[PDB]
Amino acid sequence: WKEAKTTLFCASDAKAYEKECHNVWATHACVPTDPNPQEVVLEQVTENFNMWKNDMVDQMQEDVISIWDQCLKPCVKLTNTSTLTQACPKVTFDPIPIHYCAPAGYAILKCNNKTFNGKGPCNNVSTVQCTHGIKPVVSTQLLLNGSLAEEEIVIRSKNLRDNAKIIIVQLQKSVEIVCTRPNNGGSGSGGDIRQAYCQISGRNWSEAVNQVKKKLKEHFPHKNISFQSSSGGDLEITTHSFNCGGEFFYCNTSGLFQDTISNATIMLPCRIKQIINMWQEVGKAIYAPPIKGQITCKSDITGLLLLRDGGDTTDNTEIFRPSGGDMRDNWRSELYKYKV
Amino acid sequence: DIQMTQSPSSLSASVGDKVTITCQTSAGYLNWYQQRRGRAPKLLMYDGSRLVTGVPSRFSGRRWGTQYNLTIGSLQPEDIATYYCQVYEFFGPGTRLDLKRTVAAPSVFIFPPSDEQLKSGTASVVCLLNNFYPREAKVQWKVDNALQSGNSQESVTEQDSKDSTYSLSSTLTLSKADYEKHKVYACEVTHQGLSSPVTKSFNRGE
Amino acid sequence: VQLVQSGTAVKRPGASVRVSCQASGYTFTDYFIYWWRQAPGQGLEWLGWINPLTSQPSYPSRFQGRLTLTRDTFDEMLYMDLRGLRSDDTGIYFCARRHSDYCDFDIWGSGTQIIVSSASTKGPSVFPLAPALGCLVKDYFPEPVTVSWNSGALTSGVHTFPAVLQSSGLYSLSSVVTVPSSSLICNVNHKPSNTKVDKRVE
Ligand SMILES: *[C@@H]1O[C@H](CO)[C@@H](O[C@@H]2O[C@H](CO)[C@@H](O[C@@H]3O[C@H](CO[C@H]4O[C@H](CO)[C@@H](O)[C@H](O)[C@@H]4O)[C@@H](O)[C@H](O[C@H]4O[C@H](CO)[C@@H](O)[C@H](O)[C@@H]4O[C@H]4O[C@H](CO)[C@@H](O)[C@H](O)[C@@H]4O)[C@@H]3O)[C@H](O)[C@H]2NC(C)=O)[C@H](O)[C@H]1NC(C)=O
Ligand SMILES: *[C@@H]1O[C@H](CO)[C@@H](O)[C@H](O)[C@H]1NC(C)=O
Ligand SMILES: *[C@@H]1O[C@H](CO)[C@@H](O)[C@H](O)[C@H]1NC(C)=O
Ligand SMILES: *[C@@H]1O[C@H](CO)[C@@H](O)[C@H](O)[C@H]1NC(C)=O
Ligand SMILES: *[C@@H]1O[C@H](CO)[C@@H](O)[C@H](O)[C@H]1NC(C)=O
Ligand SMILES: *[C@@H]1O[C@H](CO)[C@@H](O)[C@H](O)[C@H]1NC(C)=O
Ligand SMILES: *[C@@H]1O[C@H](CO)[C@@H](O)[C@H](O)[C@H]1NC(C)=O
Repeated sequence: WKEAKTTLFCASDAKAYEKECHNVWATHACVPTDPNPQEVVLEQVTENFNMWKNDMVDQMQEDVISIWDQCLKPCVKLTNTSTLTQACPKVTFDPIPIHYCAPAGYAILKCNNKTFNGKGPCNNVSTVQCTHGIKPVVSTQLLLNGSLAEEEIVIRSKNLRDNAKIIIVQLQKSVEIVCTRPNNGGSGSGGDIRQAYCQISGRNWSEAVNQVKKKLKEHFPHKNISFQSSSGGDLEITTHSFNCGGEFFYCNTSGLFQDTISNATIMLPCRIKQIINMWQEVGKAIYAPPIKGQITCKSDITGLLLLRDGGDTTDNTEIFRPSGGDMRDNWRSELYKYKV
Repeated sequence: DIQMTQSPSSLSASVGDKVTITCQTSAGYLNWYQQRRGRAPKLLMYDGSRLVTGVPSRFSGRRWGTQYNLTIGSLQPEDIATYYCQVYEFFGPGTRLDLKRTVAAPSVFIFPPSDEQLKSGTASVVCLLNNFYPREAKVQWKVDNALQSGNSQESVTEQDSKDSTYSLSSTLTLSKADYEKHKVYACEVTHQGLSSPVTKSFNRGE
Repeated sequence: VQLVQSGTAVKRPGASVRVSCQASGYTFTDYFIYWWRQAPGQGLEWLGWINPLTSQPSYPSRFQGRLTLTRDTFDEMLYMDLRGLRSDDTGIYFCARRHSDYCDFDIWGSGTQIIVSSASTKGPSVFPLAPALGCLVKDYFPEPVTVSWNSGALTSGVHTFPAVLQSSGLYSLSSVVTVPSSSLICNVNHKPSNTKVDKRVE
């Protein structure tokens, strides 16, 4: 019942016989998932939650940064003070769910109110030792492979009137996205081994957007809701950037963030980029060319990272664009419901 | 977005005076800044009531509801500059504080364009207002009783240190041929120090 | 804790311009930078903000696509690129550090003056206004211009107005002083073009 701050531990299903890098890091750094999850509901309670000021997020930040240091080693790392050249071996890459638990003398409070916006009081509270499994999926614009909202879309913002405050959206309708790099023979041949594409069903996304647009009109009354491409920035933001199978995907989302979306299946152009801007620290990291064979990732869109157009309103239309780049917000989208 | 209103648009005071300013905003988180002549703003108070370190005790702010007030306990020569109220990405219209001076009326003078200039091919007429207070004054050029627009530009002096009186110049630019077409050229002045509008002109084609 | 901005820059209409602030004394990546511009004798206009951490910029609709904000973390420098320069783009450009979620701007740059005009260096032609009497300094470039009367002999009653830019792109100014009505020369120095002229008023 007291606000607390201490180091926590992770529990995974990491298998020691696994060469996948997340497991290697998880087997060595996490304890097995508790066999029986004990959760205690409190029948008459209230506590104030702040998803935007939570040490749990900053803790997973330090963890997900550590993972990427074992898994994805750049051939060259340029920062403001240092230059690194090293071996950049390829690795088998897959996110595995991570559970976050409280040590002895501490417990975790979980909001079970289905429509909690992440800031303020929740009339209904529970206590568990360990959080649900969260894949540390690193991405921009689109939130992938996260937990989904029970009843209705949720809008999370520290302050919506603050246009500089990122807007996390949690969906009630997962939308399947497949990004593939088609198979082709070798790097020496004439083929462009960095050409890639995604396929998202047009009707699914177009109708999901309408539901997001609907939930946003409730926080902005008497206004039109518009989705337009990114106003600019690094390539990681202006494109759906993420890592699929150890390779860095940059998927241009002009076809997704459009006011009128076609019914028919959508095809997004992507590119595998060696040269990437690091989210762990401010700097550039260069990775080796892509591996041979087919690279595919069937992922589920469960949330968004949006940024509203500021300034005087031209047409009484509030424009939201895709954004990201601070992976802590990705973690908040999951750990919003927990506090210690 | 945010609706912001600041009044008064202008204000005058003397050392030791009590100066109050107000701005209103539907949205929260207002902040106040001091902008002196030709210099970037200086943060004075954030959140409307909280004062930033390094700012004198003369300054204090209180706000009730949708109204935010900026009050100076004892004005000093330094404080005579434009004050803005902000919230988020929006800045207020602004209020400019000028030292209090007994009201004065503009001496009006008009100078026709020089002959040497006419040879050049450009005609320039000047109208001057001198040592007038307060600053608010309106000039409008009339050519043959036809009020002209889009051909008049003007500049203004800063308050004189002793006189405490501003000055204003308006220049009308016309092609040489066009100047010839009209006979009369008049400069009309509106000012709070003038009981009725003043007009000074030269009714000479030459 | 300071931001230091570029110097006065002049560019022809329809061209592109660059301004740069250099951060120092604070962790560059933790504070948004908001950009503002104000034309002469006018209020502040919002250019946009940039997130130094993630590079994300946001702009107002009015300037959409004409203006772009960028960051350089190795230098700790912020850049403001404005293109398709119109006449109204003339003015002073400020950069400020957003200190807190309150959105207070505590640390400001000292402003970057931008001037839009068809490039030329020029010496002021002089025309005099007979009577009050004065000197008319027209079509000169760039600032400043210094005007005194009777080689400094006449100190009182003289008004040299602020220079104002004109449609052509050349500054134009006038200076004159009150004289005894009963009573019956200017010192114009324009340093940039080796032009010093004293004109007689008749
Ligand atoms: C977001 O969330 C989605 C779903 O939640 C997730 O999709 C999952 O992607 C993974 C891949 O990362 C899928 O798992 C793979 O499945 C393929 C195919 O498996 C079928 O076909 C084979 C062959 O017929 C059958 O034997 C098998 O039973 C299945 O029927 C497997 O080939 C993959 O195995 C590799 O990875 C393992 C480690 O995880 C290795 O132990 C294994 O040896 C395989 O590695 C081999 O290939 C490597 C690269 O070629 C090579 O380096 C190694 O040396 C080795 O030879 C893998 O198990 C999974 O099925 C998808 N989940 C669902 C529900 O469909 C996204 O990945 C996820 N995205 C992110 C970013 O987290
Ligand atoms: C809390 O909410 C869950 C559903 O989200 C419900 O099953 C449970 O009974 C609630 N507990 C209390 C004390 O209201
Ligand atoms: C759930 O939380 C929201 C705030 O996010 C609140 O408005 C609502 O009343 C809560 N409902 C329940 C059943 O706890
Ligand atoms: C669209 O979504 C529905 C469920 O919402 C699903 O059954 C259908 O297969 C999807 N269409 C495509 C083309 O993926
Ligand atoms: C994104 O793709 C669209 C078309 O697919 C294109 O018009 C646009 O210029 C692209 N933008 C970026 C930043 O890649
Ligand atoms: C196709 O899309 C349009 C709008 O883009 C929509 O009005 C129409 O209902 C859609 N058709 C189907 C079968 O969903
Ligand atoms: C603010 O000051 C004005 C006078 O300038 C006064 O009328 C008003 O009542 C004041 N309001 C508050 C909240 O102090």
